Parts: sequence; structure tokens; C-alpha cells
Amino acid sequence: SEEAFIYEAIRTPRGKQKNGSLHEVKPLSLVVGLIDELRKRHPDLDENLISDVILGCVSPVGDQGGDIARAAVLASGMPVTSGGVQLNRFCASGLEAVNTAAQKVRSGWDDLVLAGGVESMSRVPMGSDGGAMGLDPATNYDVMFVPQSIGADLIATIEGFSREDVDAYALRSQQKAAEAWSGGYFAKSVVPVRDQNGLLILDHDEHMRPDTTKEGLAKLKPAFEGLAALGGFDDVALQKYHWVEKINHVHTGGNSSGIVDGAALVMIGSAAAGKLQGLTPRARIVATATSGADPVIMLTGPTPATRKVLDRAGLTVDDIDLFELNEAFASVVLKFQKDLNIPDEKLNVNGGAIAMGHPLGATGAMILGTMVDELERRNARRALITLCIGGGMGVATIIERV
Amino acid sequence: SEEAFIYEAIRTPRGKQKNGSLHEVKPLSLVVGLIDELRKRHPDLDENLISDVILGCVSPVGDQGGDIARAAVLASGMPVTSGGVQLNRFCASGLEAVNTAAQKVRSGWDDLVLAGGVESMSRVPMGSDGGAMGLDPATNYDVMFVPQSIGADLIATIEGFSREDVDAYALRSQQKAAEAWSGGYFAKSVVPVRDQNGLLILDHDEHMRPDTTKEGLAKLKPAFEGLAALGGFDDVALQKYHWVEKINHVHTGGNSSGIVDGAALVMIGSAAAGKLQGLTPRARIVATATSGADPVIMLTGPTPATRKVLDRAGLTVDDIDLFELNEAFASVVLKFQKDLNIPDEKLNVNGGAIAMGHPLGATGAMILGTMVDELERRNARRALITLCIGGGMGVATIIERV
Amino acid sequence: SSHHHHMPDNTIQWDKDADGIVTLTMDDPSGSTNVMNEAYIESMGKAVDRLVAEKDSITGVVVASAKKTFFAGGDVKTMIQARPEDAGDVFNTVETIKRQLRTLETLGKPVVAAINGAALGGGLEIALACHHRIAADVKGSQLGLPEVTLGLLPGGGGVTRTVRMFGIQNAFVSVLAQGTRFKPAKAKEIGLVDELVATVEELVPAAKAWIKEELKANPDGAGVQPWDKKGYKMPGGTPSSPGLAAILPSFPSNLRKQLKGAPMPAPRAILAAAVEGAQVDFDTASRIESRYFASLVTGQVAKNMMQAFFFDLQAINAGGSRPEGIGKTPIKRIGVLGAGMMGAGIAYVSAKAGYEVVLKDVSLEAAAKGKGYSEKLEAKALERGRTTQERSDALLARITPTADAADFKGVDFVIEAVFENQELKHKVFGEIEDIVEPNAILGSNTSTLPITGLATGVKRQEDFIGIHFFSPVDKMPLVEIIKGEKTSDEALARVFDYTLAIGKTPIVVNDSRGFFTSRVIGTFVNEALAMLGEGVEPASIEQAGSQAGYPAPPLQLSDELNLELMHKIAVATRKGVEDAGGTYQPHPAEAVVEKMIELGRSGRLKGAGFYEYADGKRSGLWPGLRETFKSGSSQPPLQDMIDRMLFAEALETQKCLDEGVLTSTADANIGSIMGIGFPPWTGGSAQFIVGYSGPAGTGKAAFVARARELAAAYGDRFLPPESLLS
Ligand SMILES: Nc1ccc(S(=O)(=O)O)cc1C(=O)O
Ligand SMILES: Nc1ccc(S(=O)(=O)O)cc1C(=O)O
Ligand SMILES: Nc1ccc(S(=O)(=O)O)cc1C(=O)O
Ligand SMILES: Nc1ccc(S(=O)(=O)O)cc1C(=O)O
Ligand SMILES: Nc1ccc(S(=O)(=O)O)cc1C(=O)O
Ligand SMILES: Nc1ccc(S(=O)(=O)O)cc1C(=O)O
Ligand SMILES: Nc1ccc(S(=O)(=O)O)cc1C(=O)O
Ligand SMILES: Nc1ccc(S(=O)(=O)O)cc1C(=O)O
Ligand SMILES: Nc1ccc(S(=O)(=O)O)cc1C(=O)O
Repeated sequence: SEEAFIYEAIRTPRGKQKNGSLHEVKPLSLVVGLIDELRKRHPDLDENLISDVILGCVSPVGDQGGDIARAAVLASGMPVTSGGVQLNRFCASGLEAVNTAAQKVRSGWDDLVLAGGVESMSRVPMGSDGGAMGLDPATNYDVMFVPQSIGADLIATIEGFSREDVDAYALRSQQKAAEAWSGGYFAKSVVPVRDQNGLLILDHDEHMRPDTTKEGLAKLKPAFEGLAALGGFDDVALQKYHWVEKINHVHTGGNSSGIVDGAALVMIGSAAAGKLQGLTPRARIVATATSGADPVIMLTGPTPATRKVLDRAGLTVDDIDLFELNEAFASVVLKFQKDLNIPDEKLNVNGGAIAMGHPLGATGAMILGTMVDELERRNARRALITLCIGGGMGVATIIERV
Repeated sequence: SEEAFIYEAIRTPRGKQKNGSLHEVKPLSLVVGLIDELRKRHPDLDENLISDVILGCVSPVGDQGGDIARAAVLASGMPVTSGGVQLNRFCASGLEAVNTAAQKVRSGWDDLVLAGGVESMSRVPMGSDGGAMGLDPATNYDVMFVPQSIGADLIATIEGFSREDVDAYALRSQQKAAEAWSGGYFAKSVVPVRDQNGLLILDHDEHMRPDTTKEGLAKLKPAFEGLAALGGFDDVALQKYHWVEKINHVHTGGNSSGIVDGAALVMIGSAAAGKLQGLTPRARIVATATSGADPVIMLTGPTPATRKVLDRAGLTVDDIDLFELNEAFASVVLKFQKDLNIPDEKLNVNGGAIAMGHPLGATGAMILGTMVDELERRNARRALITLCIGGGMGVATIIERV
Repeated sequence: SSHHHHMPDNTIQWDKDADGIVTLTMDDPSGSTNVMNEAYIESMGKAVDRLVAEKDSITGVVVASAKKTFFAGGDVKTMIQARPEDAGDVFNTVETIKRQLRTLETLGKPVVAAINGAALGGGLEIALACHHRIAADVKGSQLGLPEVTLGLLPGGGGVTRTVRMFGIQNAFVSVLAQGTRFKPAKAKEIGLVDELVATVEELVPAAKAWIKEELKANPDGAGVQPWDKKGYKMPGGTPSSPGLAAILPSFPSNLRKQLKGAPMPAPRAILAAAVEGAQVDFDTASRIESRYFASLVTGQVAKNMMQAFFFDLQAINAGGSRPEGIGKTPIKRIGVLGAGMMGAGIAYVSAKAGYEVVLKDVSLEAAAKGKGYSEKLEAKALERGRTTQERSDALLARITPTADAADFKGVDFVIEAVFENQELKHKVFGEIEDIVEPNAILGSNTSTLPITGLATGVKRQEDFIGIHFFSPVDKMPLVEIIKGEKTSDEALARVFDYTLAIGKTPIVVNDSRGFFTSRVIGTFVNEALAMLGEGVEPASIEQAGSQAGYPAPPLQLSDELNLELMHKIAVATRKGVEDAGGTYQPHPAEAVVEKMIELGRSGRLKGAGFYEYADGKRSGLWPGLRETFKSGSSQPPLQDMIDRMLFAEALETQKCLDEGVLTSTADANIGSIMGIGFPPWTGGSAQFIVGYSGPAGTGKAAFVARARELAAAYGDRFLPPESLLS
């Protein structure tokens, strides 16, 4: 039973969508820069023992097409035997890559694997890749496709989360993110991005608004830009959730995840491969799980995926020190907290995607590394990382500090 | 840890690129049709025990974007907890999906997984997804990119395979595919495609030319379509392989893999999963391996991948009863046969992609299931399946009949 | 592949003129209209074969018709009989039809459609295969693709060609999704027709003139459709165009929003065929369209709608329920009693048909307001372009408001529409009966009170008759004609003819409490109120009504029917059998009706019902509803809520047929669809039985089984009657 260990976990700063610092940077450059950072931390490391590079990417087209993981292996001069595979499980892609790397180590047919994700949403916007669940009428009509934000509004309606409730969570996410940055929690894992001359492009999470007030959040208009304003989706959602009369549209750009650019890498390997390369393990992958829920509400798959990974590890909520759930929408996190009775001070303790951003394919790997650091900074033992997914899926991972 | 077993392995017929029978069929429909066939073969199977659907897809755009594996779960009405993830490792994506499914079972954190791939190249041509390389001249220039067909001509030049040698292999592939079809070898695994009315669309591999003659193959002109016929790629290849003076362009449409549409599904699970659902195991995944070689020659990575998977299973070439290597190009197979001294009667014994086609994302699972059927038919024990990959990668898998 | 598909009397006349222009004149000897039937396919097969064989001596083609219309409709008799095993034959048939049109379309020479009259469905599909369309701007002519109204789709290339001409969105919304018919001016405006001529006699000359000038000015483009040119750009882009890909996922959701989630396979199949066809070449797109067409034809919904909207409706319009042998009687002057919502609407539809109308009420102020209903409607119609000023002034001038019974002098057709009260109706008729002509129809618009009782208040009872309209009268398409026991066959046929003249559809019903429409829609409303009392969420009840296919959810309709009036109908139906020595089992809804009244929430007219009302507009369900009825305490499946309402009406309709209230299933189907809003996809509350499909299966047996499953769970009112059993 080969146990899998996290030896490094790093990420770029998240650059904002409009007039963002990373808009001029190709998403491949974001991955290569993180590869170069792992090299500086381990120039001794025999890269021949790295058997695969697994990158999550939700929109693998254009700048992100052609197996961007392989392009990273080749452009960074890694050995040609280091593989390179792209995977897309929507929002979970970054964590699915980590979990798949862990399962490949447990199976014993890989020894040392790089895993993470990349998403340059300012260059490759969400939905750039097409798809049948949206652009095939027969399939769209049957599965009752609804954009994710309306599922979030529907969750707030069913659970009774008011506009002030979701805005209260948005404010705390901005505050906890600013405190983590000012406290220096992120100084070692956020690798600043530089150009081909070494000049600085970005060294911090641009999307944050650390001066957010509850008065400013109340001024924002509910979501009106993008797919959710084209019409019909409220009626489609209420045709399935036929017992609620009207959707309370509580979510804005201020209490929803930011559209950003970024990348993240995680080094995963067996205990033998670790000591063979002089690497100090940072944490252990205890268990992983994948579960789902209705694709119309779409954002309630985290709860069964969290229970499943807890049953698998023989643990319960009281055994977990830190809970990290991606802040796609404030109601999704409040629903998750209510469902599992998560203590407030254990949940997304360093802020989340509302403040810092949600670069689809990379987010799962980013918030996993965020928990690797925070467990170590607190001398705490266990953390549970989970994300909701489009189409009604969910993924969850439990890590244990070493 | 946990042994992984193949319980079912089916595939669609491969429709040809030009005026093909499957051109009017959406790639999602190809996958759903196979899902429906697995239901017909196991009507009482508790689909809630299926934890993931892993599909290989090399051009995940348009009809193949938006995580087509998840779309297949939702379109076919599978349980919404059944996941769905798309992956791309170029030509080995189909076998990589099976391998990843096997490793997820071996990890113990999955029990029953559908794996395979889909590629509708008549609707979504190769390169449709762009690529982090071709759109990046700085990357393209540094990695010395060369299309796969020129590496195949270069392999033939270096190894001494003449135009008659590769055309001779193309002939044996057309002959053995016809013999397999006539002998009814494919009767129960090739699932005919039907429309929404049940009308037949295609029931055979219509790319086959069973009346192929050496005289006819000798009349074909060398590869003149796609990227390769553009400028500069020979000079780029010979700049790296500087001891080679001239590339012998021996590969044509008649000795290269066919551009086709198709899909494939494989049911993989633990012994307990099969016992619980009353599934009979057909074969066992003995070992998998990933490796590679230079990306400019590109197509010699199967040799260390095969050596590594034999090394991983404590086996030698003598122990393997059947060798299945994807017929991307004739010189690639001849090089693999020359390198490992593969007995000619053990190699691609039922024909290959030159006769039947190479639907990128699906081919790996197609030729894998082809060997499950033939090990059973011959009552043989072991088979090794492998595919070359773009960018210089390779994937191999050893299965053992149960 | 062939232009033929394996007797049929040839349907197309051939003429090659001196210049080589071949005129194909379509003239089916078996009917008044050219129809896309087996004879047409064989004839156009010969004609297209010959156009190819004589290509060296042919310079152009003109498609014309010797009928009053151009070409209208298809082979419904064959399509309604197509079983699932016949899907190959249906597919091959439209595949053959389109090979003929595709050959015609790509001969290398121009083809012009001389459209002398209506070109509907397959008729327009023929013209869309031509390169130029000239239409005579005559009265009555219409152009469009109304296949969706029969549960089908334009499977003869209409989907593929209109999408190539207009793009996915415009073709679907404007032409395909609703099968809208257009008069020649609108047809040219939107691009279905290229140019117009004033008379049919100019058509073939204009066609040959266009062929000649097209050959001279565009010799390389003559006979080449836009989508057959290399630089063809589909309007609005292809599904791969980033601009169209951004909004394309909203098209199925807007479709679900408009259809409210009801079963509508044909619009879904049209949208899929439209988008799927825009992703591939024209020939592949055309075959995809054939497969979706065969998918609809072999499905039950298309057979429900072909039965109702083709066979039942034509049997009704041909006089199925009109008494045999009766002749025609003119209507010179209509007298309408009462100028409320009903009387004002009756006065409008009557004057719009050309009848002189005297609109009487108790005061000239009231009657003038009644005519104001017609003038608000004409004002809206004028500014929107649906009518001219000359025709609008003539309409309104036919309505004479009055308050004097003397102004009914010369009225030969009385339509009374005052308050529902036996004695008021007796007196109102008594003081006009001697003023109107001695042959005047004495019609009463009542929804409850039996006609035989109202008729006793007139001397000439053989001319008294029920003429039941539905509000808003200008938009509701049915007239329920109730035959009293003394009503003559002549009075019945005179009202029957009036109904067709005002452009509505008649059913003939024998006198009985609730007649057909009121009695049946009462079961639909009562079933919902029962569900509310059982503790089902009001929002779920309303969703069940819309997803069942009803035009209005049932609680919303209950507020508009007024709960006080619903109580009266119940109080008057109890006496109607206890004062006649019988048993009356209260409906569960009456408890819900009576408690809403107890709370002062009697409906919309009072300003408070199941909904809150503000500014003449509905504004959400009353929040005190959930506490009052313990909403949420009962959560049955939505399909059980849907079936409970659909089955209640389907069973009550069968009762009406068993008691002789109705005399045909055609009246039951069209009467339910047009009268009270029974979902069109069902084909009617009677067709709903023969075509029911669910878990068990399809047919009358499956309906009985599901009705028995409903009776076990929700009450014995769902038990099927003896007539539906073996
Ligand atoms: N193995 C490690 C790699 C990186 C870091 S960090 O740079 O402090 O984040 C810490 C450790 C550790 O052992 O705690
Ligand atoms: N700086 C801290 C160190 C340790 C812990 S705890 O003991 O794991 O709770 C918490 C904190 C905190 O900042 O809240
Ligand atoms: N979508 C489903 C398909 C199959 C099955 S099962 O195989 O009958 O368990 C269950 C479900 C479910 O939604 O629970
Ligand atoms: N478990 C099986 C499923 C399918 C088939 S096949 O249809 O003959 O390919 C055979 C077996 C077997 O036991 O050999
Ligand atoms: N029909 C055969 C059965 C068995 C075997 S063997 O046992 O793998 O040698 C080979 C063949 C063959 O066709 O060559
Ligand atoms: N009522 C009809 C609606 C549509 C069509 S069709 O679309 O031309 O087939 C025909 C008719 C007809 O009765 O002839
Ligand atoms: N404005 C009303 C209209 C109708 C009715 S009721 O239907 O007779 O209850 C009552 C009122 C009222 O205000 O009392
Ligand atoms: N037919 C039913 C009526 C009532 C309820 S209950 O209100 O949830 O008890 C449930 C059902 C059901 O089928 O689940
Ligand atoms: N009661 C009926 C009267 C007339 C017809 S009809 O001649 O088929 O229209 C059918 C029925 C029936 O009950 O099915």
C-alpha cells in the first residue's frame, strides 16, 4: 500500500480579468515558471524519476490546447519521458489532477509525479471550448441545462440565505485573504511572475479588494453579464424545483468567485522516491473521493463527496482541523457549512476565490497547497479540501501534516 | 494493491473521413450508444456503483468540448454521482483512460469505472483545438516541432525500410483485418450505430480496403496533405538528426493510419465489484507503463514503454502471446518489430489502424478490447498493447486472460 | 438512389416552350389542392428524370399550379398510420422527396416558383427549392411551414433551407417553431418570397422574364443557390462562430420557457435539426432532417395532433355535427343583450365578420363602453399594421350601441349575454321577443343553467338555443352550441353557420348541467384545489398545470373564475340531484373553496385570491396560503399531479360521451382544446385516452391501468367507466 506524499505545492499570483497583469502572459508560460521554481528548490533532483505531469484545464483550446501539460514538459526542457496529460473535470480539474497523481503513486506504477492546473480566463474565457450540454439542443433540452450562478441563487432561495448573508461571507473572505497576505502566510508558495527579461509582471493576487465594506457590497447589481442573462434559465430551474415560486437573485460579482488567470503545481511521490531525491514530505494524501448531485442546482455535489472521503478515511467532521471549499458562490459555502455543521473558524481560514479568484483548472491545486501551508503554519494535523463542479459533480481530499 | 479487471470492452465501427457514415453522428451519440449497449448486456447492474467515466479525447472542442465524458453520463441518464472526466495524452488517450481507470481501482478509492475514448475526426479534425505550441512561435521554434508523418519517414530512412517494406506491412494489415471480419472475430464487440429511429447507420469498419494490392499501394503518392506538405519541416528534422542527409518520404495514405470517427468503452473494476454485480471478468490489468523518446522523431517512444511494462511485470517478449501496436505509420510498427524481435505472427494479428482507422482519442481502448477478444478466442494468456504519442511519449499495458 | 419510391395518376403537366423554358404545372386530378402524396412523388420523379434527360435543350424551369392554391399540405393519412417499424419507409419517402428537389435545385439553370395561391408546408418546401419566388398578391393566399402544428416538422427540406437562407435563430423563431402563416406581403418582407405581382396572369410571364434576364445578367450564378457558392456565409454564423456560440445554449432554455415544460417533441426536434444541420454540409443536413422527421411521425404526440388538428377539425368544419338536410338562412342584423366582457366581445367578432350589430344594455353609457372594447382592439390593430383605416371604420360603424329595446327592430339573431340568472334571462327575452323578427334565433350565452329551462320564457321555443362563448371572445376560438329539448334542427344549423362565419369552431352539445366545457374544466380546477387542501405546495400545483400543457395554471384560473361563482355552481349542483332524489358526494375542493371565501379571498375580482393582486396585475401566491393549508405536508410526484388533472378531465369527457352530452370524439377533442385549453399535445381529452403512454404502455389499456393506479392512491373518481373497459 504505497502512501502518497506532497513534497512541494506552489502557485502563481492570480491576475484579474480586465486590465490584468497576466493577460499578456501565455498560460504555458505560467506552468513553465512554476517548473523553474521547483528546479531552484531542488537542483539536485533527478528529473528522470518524474514519470508524469498532470494538468487540469477546463478550456483546453487555443493557448491551452494541444495537451498543455506536454507542452510544459517540452518547453521547460524536462525529460521527454516525463509524459504530460491534460484532464478536464470542470472546477475540480486542479484537485482531480492531484488525486489522480496520488492514485497513480498508490498503484505503484508511477514514482514521482507533478500535478496541478492552469487557466488563463482572460485569454481563454470559460465556454471557449464549446460542448454538447450547451451547444446541442437535444441534449441541452433534456438535461435541463442551467448556468451555475442560477443554481447558486436557487440554493440561497431554498436555504434562506439573504443578500446580506452572502455579502457577509464575501466580506469575511476579503478580510481573511488580506490578513493571510499581510501576515505573510503566502510569501513562500505564491511565486511572482516575471517576463523574459526578469522584469516583474505580478507578485500578488490582483483580484482582492481588502477595503471591501458591507455597504459597498450592497450597492452591487445581481449577475447580469454573460450566459445567465440570455433568458429562460430561471424557468428551466423552477420546472425541476417546482415547489419554489421565485428565485431570489442574491449573487453579484462581489460575492461570486473572481475570473482570473493563474497556475499551480504540486509534487507528489512515494516515500521511497522522496528519500531517494532528498525531499522532505510536507503532507500525506489520506483519502480521495468523488460524488455528485442534481446537475440543475449543480452546486451541491461537495456534500456527498465530503461524507464519502470521510467514511473512506474512518474520520468524521470533528477529526478535521481545517475545511477548504472553493468559493464559487457564497451560498454554496454557506450551504456546505450548514449541512455539515462546519465551525466558522475552521472554514476557508485564509480567504477564498471571492477575494483571490477562481482560475478554473488551477483552483483545486491552489487551495490544496493553501491547506498544506496552513496546516504546517498552525502545527495542525488534518485538512479537507473539496470543490463543487459543473454538471453536478464533487471531489474531496483529506491531507494529513507530516 | 487491488487487482483491476476488464469486464466489458466494446467499440463502434470506424466511419471514414470523406463521405463517411458516421459524419452525421455527434461524437456524444457514439459514446451514449456504447453506454446503452453495456446496459443491454447487464440490465440489473446497479449503475450507482460506477464512480467515474474517463474518456480520452485529443481534440476536445466543439462537439467534443465541455467535458464530453460528463455529457455522456448526463445524456444517457447514468447516476449523477458517476462523474465524467476528459483527458488528452495525444494518441494514447484511449489506453491512458483505461490505465487511469485501472490505477484508480488499484488505489482502492474507486470500485467500478467506465473508460475509453471518442474521436469524430470528420467533424472535429486533428488540430481543431489549436495548441499551446503551434500558436507560440517561441515554443515551436525551441522545441523543433515536426509533424508525426515526417518522423515516420525519418524512422524509415534511418532503419532502412523501403517504400516496398512499408507498403508490404500495409498489405498484411488490410489482409488480417479482412480475415478477422470474415472469421467473425469482431461480431460481439463492434456495436453498430443506429439513429434515433433504430435505422442502421454503420455496422462495419468502412475505411477497410480488403482488395488492396501491392501494385495499388505502389501507385500512391507520398503524404501531401495536412501540416507536413507545408514548408520547412524536413530541414528542421534534419537539423536535429544532422547525420541523416535526406529523408526518404515513403509514407502515403495507404500505409498510414486512416482518419476516422469512432468511440470505445471498457468496464473496469475490482473483483468485489464484479462479484457484487454478477459480472464475469474477461482479463486482468497486469501492469501499465509510460515512457518516451525524442519528440522530433516522435514515434519511437513505444520501445522503452514496452520494455518498462515487461520489466514491471517480471516478463519478457517470449512470455507475451499477442502484441498490439497502433499502426499510426508502417515504419513505426516495423521499427518496434525490429527492435524487440517480435515474431511476425504475434503482431497486430487482426489488422490495425491502416486498415480500420485511428480515431485518436478512442484508438487506445479499441485495440485494447481487440486483444481481450483475441486472447479469449485463441485461449491465449498474455497480450501487450502500446501506442506511440506526439511529443515523443509512449504508453504500454499488459493484460492476462482470466 | 432514385427519384422514385416503391398506379398513381400523374399530377404534373409538362411544357417546353420555344426558348427551352420547361413549365411544370402541378394539377392533381384527385383533389382541389396539390398535396405531397404518393402521386405527386411519382410525377415529380418523372418530371425531374426528364429535366435531367433533356438538359441540353432546357434553359430554365417554371413551377406552377393549375389550382386555386399553389401547393398545400402533405399525406397525413399515411403519416398518421406510420408505426415505429415503418420509420424506414417514412425516412426513405422524405429522402426521395428531397432528392427530387435537390436535383431541381442544382440543374445548372434557374428555376422559378410561380406561386398563384397558398403555398403551405410541402408547398413552400417546393418553392424554397427554386432559385426565385414570385407570388401573386391575391386574397386568401398564405405561405408558411405549419408542420409543427400537426406535431411534425418541415421534413421536405424546409428546416434545412430556411436555416440556410435566414440562419438558425431567425428561421426557428420566425418560420419554423410556430409554423406561422404569412400573407404575400409579409412573405416578401421576411424573405420567403422574392417579388410580387398583382395578378396570377402575370406570374408565368414574370417567371420566364426573370429566367431570361437572369441568364443574361448572371450567367455564372444562374441556378446556384447562395449555400452552393464557395463563399457562403450563413446569416448569424454557424454554431462554431463565437458570436452565435455565446447565445446558442439559451435557445433550448427559451424554448422550455415558452412551452412551460410541456411535452412538445416537435419544437425540440426542429431546433435540434436546425442546429445539427448548420454544422455540416447541405446534403448531410438534409438527411439529419429526415431522421428527425421520421422520429416525429412515428411518435404518439404527432398522431394525437394529426388526429385533432387535421381529421377532427376538418370533420367538424365539414358539418359533422350540423344536422343533415337543413339549408342556409341569412343573418341580417345581430342583437346583443349586455355590453360586458362577453357581450362586447360577441359584438366585436360579429361586426368583424361583417354583421350589423345592435349592442343593448341598461344604459347608453354601458353600451358605449361595450363598443369601446371593439375600439380599443381596432386601435391596437391599426398601429400594429394588422388592418387599414377604411376597414376599421367600417367594422366599428356596424356596432350601434343603445339602451332602447325598440332598437332591436329587424334583428334576426339574438345573442343574450347578461347575468347568470334564470328569471332575469326570462324577462330580458320577454321584452324583446315581440320586437325582433319572427324568425329570429333566440340565443343565450350561459355556462351553467340548462337551456330547456331558459327556453320556457319565450313563445317560440324551437328557436331558443344556447350560444356559449368564452372570454376574451375576440381571441377564444370555440362556440359551444347547446341544444335544448325544444330546439329545432334548423336553429341548430343556423347557429352552426353563424359560428363558421365569425371565424370560430362549433361543437354541438345536448342540454345538461355544465354542458361539456364548464363541467369538464370544473374537474380540472377542483382537482387542483383538492391537491391544495391535501397540503401540496401551491407552486408545485401551478407548475403541474403548466407542464401538463395547460394555457393557465389552475389556481390562477380559479381566481379568475371567482370562488363565489364556483360555490354557487356547487350549491346548485347539490340541489340538482337531491331535489331530484339522488346522492351527491362533495368534491374535496369545496372545503378549500369555502375556506378561501371565509377569509375574504374569493378571487381576482375582489383583489385577493390564491394570488395577491396589485395594480390590475398578479403578484405572487398569497403567503398565508402555506399556513392555511399546511403546504409542504404532502409531496406527491409531479407526474401524479399532472396526471390527476389530465385524467380527471379525460374521464369526465368520456362520461359526457356516455350520456350523449357529446355526439362525437371530434367535438370532444376540439371542444376541449379550443374551449377550455386542454393541451394540444394530447390531441384532446378523448384522444388522450387512445394515445396515453407512460410506464405501463400505450393505448386505452394503459390509460385504464394508470387510472386504476390513480384511483388506488387519490380516490375513486379516477376509476375508469365501463365504456373504456374490455
Ligand atoms: N518540504 C518543504 C518544502 C517547502 C516548504 S516552504 O517553502 O516553507 O513552503 C516547506 C517544506 C517543509 O518541509 O516544511
Ligand atoms: N496562528 C495560529 C496558530 C495555531 C492555531 S491552532 O492551534 O491550530 O488553532 C491557530 C492560529 C490562528 O492564527 O488562528
Ligand atoms: N440515474 C440512475 C441510473 C441507474 C440507476 S440503477 O442502476 O437502477 O441503480 C440509478 C440511477 C439514479 O439516478 O439513482
Ligand atoms: N464476460 C464476458 C463478456 C462479454 C463477452 S463477448 O460478448 O463474448 O465478447 C465474453 C465474456 C466472457 O466471459 O468471456
Ligand atoms: N485460430 C487460432 C486459434 C488459436 C491460435 S493459438 O492457440 O494462439 O496458436 C491461433 C489461431 C490462428 O488463427 O492463428
Ligand atoms: N391544418 C394543417 C396544418 C399544417 C399542414 S402542413 O404543415 O402543410 O402539413 C396542413 C394542414 C391541413 O389541414 O391541410
Ligand atoms: N369588489 C368586489 C368584487 C367581487 C366581490 S365577490 O366576488 O362578490 O365576493 C366582492 C367585492 C368586494 O370588494 O367586496
Ligand atoms: N404519492 C405520494 C403522496 C404523498 C406523499 S408524502 O406527502 O410525502 O407522504 C408521497 C407520495 C409518493 O409517491 O412519494
Ligand atoms: N360516445 C361516442 C360517440 C361517437 C364516437 S365517434 O363516432 O367515433 O366520433 C365515439 C364515441 C366513443 O365513446 O368513443
